[PDB]
Amino acid sequence: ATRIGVTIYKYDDNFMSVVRKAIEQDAKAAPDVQLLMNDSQNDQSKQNDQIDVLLAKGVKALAINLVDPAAAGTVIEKARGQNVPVVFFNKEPSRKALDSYDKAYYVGTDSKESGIIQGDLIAKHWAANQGWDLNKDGQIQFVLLKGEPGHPDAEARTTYVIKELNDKGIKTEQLQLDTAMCDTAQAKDKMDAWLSGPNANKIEVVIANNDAMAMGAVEALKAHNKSSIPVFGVDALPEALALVKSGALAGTVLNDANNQAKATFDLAKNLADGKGAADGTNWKIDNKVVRVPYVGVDKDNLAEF
Ligand SMILES: *CCC(=O)c1ccc2cc(N(C)C)ccc2c1
Ligand SMILES: OC[C@H]1O[C@@H](O)[C@H](O)[C@@H](O)[C@@H]1O
Ligand SMILES: OC[C@H]1O[C@@H](O)[C@H](O)[C@@H](O)[C@@H]1O
Ligand SMILES: OC[C@H]1O[C@@H](O)[C@H](O)[C@@H](O)[C@@H]1O
Ligand SMILES: OC[C@H]1O[C@@H](O)[C@H](O)[C@@H](O)[C@@H]1O
Ligand SMILES: OC[C@H]1O[C@H](O)[C@H](O)[C@@H](O)[C@@H]1O
Ligand SMILES: [Ca+2]
Repeated sequence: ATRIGVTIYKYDDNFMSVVRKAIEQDAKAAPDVQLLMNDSQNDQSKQNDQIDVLLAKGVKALAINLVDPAAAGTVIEKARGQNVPVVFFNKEPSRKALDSYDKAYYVGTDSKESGIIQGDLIAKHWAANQGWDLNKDGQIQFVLLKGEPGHPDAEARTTYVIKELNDKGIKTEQLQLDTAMCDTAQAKDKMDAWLSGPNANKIEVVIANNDAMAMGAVEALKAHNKSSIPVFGVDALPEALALVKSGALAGTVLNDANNQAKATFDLAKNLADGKGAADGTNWKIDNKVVRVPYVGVDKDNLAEF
């Protein structure tokens, strides 16, 4: 049996909960694989100790979802000593870190694509719902719930949703912007604060870097009898799709957990086996990186998910 070690940065991150369950299903389907998977509890020091234990257990490959992307070098040094390949996933290491080890790879996404898709989606629905322009000024007055500062996905999604709207000729006015750390309850608290402050009556659209935060904003809006205010997210979590159906969420963007899990597993198993990382697959590895496309989701294409 081939042991593959996996660390998830935090098991109850909504998106990574989808990913980790999908990786488990891929490993279950492979009778010659034993998956050893750990919750790093959002602490890189815990993750580093977990990696020492996996290496002591003789894993033949590691799939590592970093707590801190800057720790890629620490992880590579541990793996290099045992000649163990590492497939990083979802939290992207630096190019220099990836280039420093011939058996380091990365599976994730092109972060800016999700911001562009989210902006193009907001533009489509704004055009179709001009009653959303509450002050009738032709500009979107928005609030934005940001992910973890410095996370590539949060930074790109925040920058490019606005750039895409503005590039399409839709002026935007930022009424509030703050992190809610990718968390539903923190986002509900932040949105409730904004609905209790002087810009409450001016908010026309809520933009969130992920669905967990969008769902918190949806809850705060319901509590203030403002469910007419549209909310946009990213991930297309199974639970978020239900709100797209009900109209509680105006739109989101599929972050393709099943294919990111599959590519992570396929590459780790090939490397454990001493094969080329993409051998026998159709994964496109570009300079040791696989990026899985995002897809915009709303009521019009909801049935396809
Ligand atoms: C977007 C998810 C993410 O990267 C992230 C990172 C760090 C944290 C930290 C906390 N606390 C210290 C409470 C909460 C959520 C996080 C999400
Ligand atoms: O669901 C898993 C999570 O449970 C929480 O109760 C712990 O505080 C986290 O460290 C852990 O990652
Ligand atoms: O903090 C991220 C996630 O943590 C989980 O424990 C909670 O159930 C989610 O509601 C939350 O979004
Ligand atoms: O100020 C009180 C408010 O705090 C927020 O954190 C909660 O999400 C709301 O439910 C609550 O009404
Ligand atoms: O229905 C959703 C679709 O709407 C289209 O207009 C957008 O261009 C797509 O990105 C999106 O997937
Ligand atoms: O690294 C974890 C993060 O990955 C992606 O950015 C997901 O969109 C987000 O939901 C998740 O919190
Ligand atoms: Ca307006």
